[PDB]
Amino acid sequence: TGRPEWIWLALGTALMGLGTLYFLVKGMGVSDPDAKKFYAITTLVPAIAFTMYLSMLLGYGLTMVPFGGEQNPIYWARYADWLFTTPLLLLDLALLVDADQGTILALVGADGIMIGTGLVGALTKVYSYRFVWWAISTAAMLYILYVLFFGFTSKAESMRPEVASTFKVLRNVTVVLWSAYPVVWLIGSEGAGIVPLNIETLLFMVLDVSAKVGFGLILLRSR
Amino acid sequence: TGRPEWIWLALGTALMGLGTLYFLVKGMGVSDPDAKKFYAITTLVPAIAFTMYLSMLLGYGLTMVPFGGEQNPIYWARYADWLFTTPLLLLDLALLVDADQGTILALVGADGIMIGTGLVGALTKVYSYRFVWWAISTAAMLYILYVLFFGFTSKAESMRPEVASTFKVLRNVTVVLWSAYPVVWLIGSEGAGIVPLNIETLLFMVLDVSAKVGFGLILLRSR
Amino acid sequence: TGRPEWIWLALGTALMGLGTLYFLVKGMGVSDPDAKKFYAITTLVPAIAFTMYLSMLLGYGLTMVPFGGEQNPIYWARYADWLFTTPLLLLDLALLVDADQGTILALVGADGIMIGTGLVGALTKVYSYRFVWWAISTAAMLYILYVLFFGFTSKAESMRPEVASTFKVLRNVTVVLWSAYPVVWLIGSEGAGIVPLNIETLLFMVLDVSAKVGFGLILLRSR
Ligand SMILES: *C\C=C(C)/C=C/C=C(C)/C=C/C1=C(C)CCCC1(C)C
Ligand SMILES: *C\C=C(C)/C=C/C=C(C)/C=C/C1=C(C)CCCC1(C)C
Ligand SMILES: *C\C=C(C)/C=C/C=C(C)/C=C/C1=C(C)CCCC1(C)C
Repeated sequence: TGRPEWIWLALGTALMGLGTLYFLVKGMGVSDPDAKKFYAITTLVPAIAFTMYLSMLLGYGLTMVPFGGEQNPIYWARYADWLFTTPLLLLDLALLVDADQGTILALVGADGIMIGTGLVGALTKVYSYRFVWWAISTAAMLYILYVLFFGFTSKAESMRPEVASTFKVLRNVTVVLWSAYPVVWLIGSEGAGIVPLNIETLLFMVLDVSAKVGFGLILLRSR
Repeated sequence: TGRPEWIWLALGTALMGLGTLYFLVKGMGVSDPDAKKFYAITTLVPAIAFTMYLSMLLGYGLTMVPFGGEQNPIYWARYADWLFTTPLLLLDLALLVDADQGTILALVGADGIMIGTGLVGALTKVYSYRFVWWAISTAAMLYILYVLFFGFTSKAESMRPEVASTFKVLRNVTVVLWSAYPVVWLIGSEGAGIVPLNIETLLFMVLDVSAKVGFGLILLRSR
Repeated sequence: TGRPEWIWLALGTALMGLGTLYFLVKGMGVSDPDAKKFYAITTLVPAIAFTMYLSMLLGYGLTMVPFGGEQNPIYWARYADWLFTTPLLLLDLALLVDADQGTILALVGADGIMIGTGLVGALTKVYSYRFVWWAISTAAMLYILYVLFFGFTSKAESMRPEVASTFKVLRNVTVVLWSAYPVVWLIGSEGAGIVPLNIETLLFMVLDVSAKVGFGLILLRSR
């Protein structure tokens, strides 16, 4: 209880836990091979996120990266959580639109480079290079959202306004969800430094819960 | 030859090596696409295990984790071996019972969290938190064995006592094999500390050889 | 600009970048599910390689491994690049010859052990053990080239001299490409030490560009 952001990591850990159990209880009784997959993926996302947030809460997923003449603490576990949960989420969207394996491998591969370079930008001691990796990381994000924005609209083509409105909203939500992360990274203590550490943890905690748990609800509430 | 457990790591490395060659020689001459898979998986398990045990034998896979006011050495390579070989083993069992991709992804994902959290519990400097990760790690193990225990019995249903007895034994063996690991971790120098380090290495060495090599024999001795 | 090999890492980074864009621009307009895969794999190889070479260029992928009584710098990012790009390349060759999943899993699994043990040999402080891991790493390479040499010739069997000559050349090129790496490692500052560091970076830079970018051209120039 020495860090001023322990409350957020606690709420995050708890929310990730409750979300996991909900998906676990509701996931029992499914024998359809295709429905079981959507329940296995959406349930592992918060399961991984819960364990990652417990490490930060216990201070295990925190390190000191001396950049800018200061010992700015960097929660490396956050990127680990995104590394294992962002591809799983892309799989729920891929199977939804029924994209070919080529489209999937490109999205996953681009996601790894996005998170990969993103972590380097956070572990760099030179302040100028930190944003270099940020530019490449973000560039990989645009590609993911580009294919998603294109792959989603093509699924709701033809003529079905009632059903077409469903895929159009899920598309927009995804674009704004992924886009919020690089913005919080730029203004937080890991980029520019306008937002202090405690408020930074709050922003990412809201985005993770909204994605790992929140988005998992809207996705599995579809037939 | 300064550590009192170098003999066990030596025997382990040797046994993993002999097991690999046996599977490699016996694996030649297989053209059946489905039979080649069972030979590729069962052969990589000891191949990985052999390299992991050579690192501990040479002192490369050993670190000092100061917990409990002592510099207890922790063989991190052990978890690395389990991390890459436990999912492969689950694949031999999955293809055997012919489980759907949903069941497989849930088992693999739960296995990563099991080994993942398990390693954190071994790299924690706070004695109280070490067992917290142990509880979560074990909880992930129960899920794997739950689905296995359920998925295996369903394969030997209908009426075939002669063939049904085969799947019932492999099931029991797997339950007792995976269950032994968390017990050795709890009593060893990484948990409570009732068993010294040298005896701990012996227990895990017997379990690994029995699994990576021993279990690989019984599995490939089936038509 | 303090290291005498910054020029090579710069050229490498630039070449990896140009190669990526070329594959990215030329990869647009492909709707064939099978053709998109070959474009997704061949494009991620240089994309990963570009990011890995930018880390070494910026000094992020470099560490000091005290072996032989000297602080020999070891570019660990090189192995990371090979770790994520060598399996992707094997996939382009697998889908080309249309190998069964068993053959693929064995090649990929053997490739991980090859790069895995290879990195240990480069991070070992004992000069004698460095070559031990080199022997195992190379041994895993021979297996990959053995299956490749066997799997490639079988694709050009029957009677088609015009088309058969195509697969026979790609085979030979691959054998000589993979074989060059362990040779440069043995003579460089990471093994024997006959070749200085700056010349070592040049050799690997030529081999990586030839593989990640160069070989990617010849592979995608086939119908
Ligand atoms: C937790 C769930 C999701 C979908 C998280 C997504 C996060 C990102 C796309 C973050 C990307 C980053 C960028 C673009 C640049 C700085 C490093 C980040 C990882 C924050
Ligand atoms: C080597 C082959 C197998 C099947 C090994 C399995 C090992 C485990 C399931 C170990 C699990 C652990 C638990 C439950 C808690 C402490 C950390 C361990 C990894 C030892
Ligand atoms: C970058 C593209 C390719 C195909 C690179 C391949 C590299 C190897 C097969 C290197 C193998 C090694 C060996 C055999 C021994 C020392 C460690 C190395 C990784 C250099």
